[PDB]
Amino acid sequence: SHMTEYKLVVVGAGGVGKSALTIQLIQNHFVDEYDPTIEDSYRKQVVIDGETCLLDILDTAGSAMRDQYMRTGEGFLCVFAINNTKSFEDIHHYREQIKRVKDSEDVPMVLVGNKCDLPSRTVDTKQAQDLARSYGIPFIETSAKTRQGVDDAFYTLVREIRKH
Amino acid sequence: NSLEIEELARFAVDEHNKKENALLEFVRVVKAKEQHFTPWFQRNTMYYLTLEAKDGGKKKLYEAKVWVKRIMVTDKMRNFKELQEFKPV
Ligand SMILES: Nc1nc2c(ncn2[C@@H]2O[C@H](COP(=O)(O)OP(=O)(O)O)[C@@H](O)[C@H]2O)c(=O)[nH]1
Ligand SMILES: [Mg+2]
Repeated sequence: SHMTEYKLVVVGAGGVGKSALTIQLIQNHFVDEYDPTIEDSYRKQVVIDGETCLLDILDTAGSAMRDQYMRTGEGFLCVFAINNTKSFEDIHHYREQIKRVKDSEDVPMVLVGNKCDLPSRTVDTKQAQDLARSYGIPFIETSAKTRQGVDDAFYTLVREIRKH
Repeated sequence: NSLEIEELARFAVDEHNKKENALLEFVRVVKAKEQHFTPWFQRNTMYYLTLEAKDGGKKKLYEAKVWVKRIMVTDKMRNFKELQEFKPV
């Protein structure tokens, strides 16, 4: 059987929910305490638009190490938390860094606003949607807690990698 | 590998003596569990060691957590070990 493998990297400031999103996707439950400095990679077999895909997903915590992660990565999930302004401010830095390392103006990415289950919100949909627009990438809101948008964020990133 | 584990337990006691101002004397490993992590270009392991050491002459039980990171930089393996925690049972 034909399969296509994709190399995906999850990046964002500490505490935005990188570990939680990945483990939701992989394990179908919310991990509210996962070591904040541990990195791991995961493999999930999934059908996206009829293609049998192997997603090799790296959960970063963040170096030469980090540079390697970015050369190897094909698509990047840029995560902030909707109740943290500075996590949203940091996004430029991550995107700039990836563009620096890979040395390309077009790098598959998706902007993710996580924790959208929460009644507090510091960042507006429109602010995020404007940023995504300026970079020409898609924006999904998600909750690692309730699984809202989780599948969609990863699938959307795969679609982005295909586009290139 | 019982050697490897024993060497890491000795390392844990040593690092506890140096960084937590103690003078425990390693006796033996009582049990070990091992958790593995493979971020890209790494083979990392957290060890959970239960060990026996003498505190002012008296045998007591301790739980040590030791982190071993092994990373391929260029085409060369770089190895790193670090005591994470050490506490009495
Ligand atoms: N309510 C809610 N909490 C979340 C969500 N994602 C992560 N968290 C919590 O926020 C903290 C950070 O999660 P973690 O995945 O460790 O963040 P990381 O540092 O980016 O890997 C943890 O206590 C999580 O339980 C979410 O979507 N909703
Ligand atoms: Mg994490």
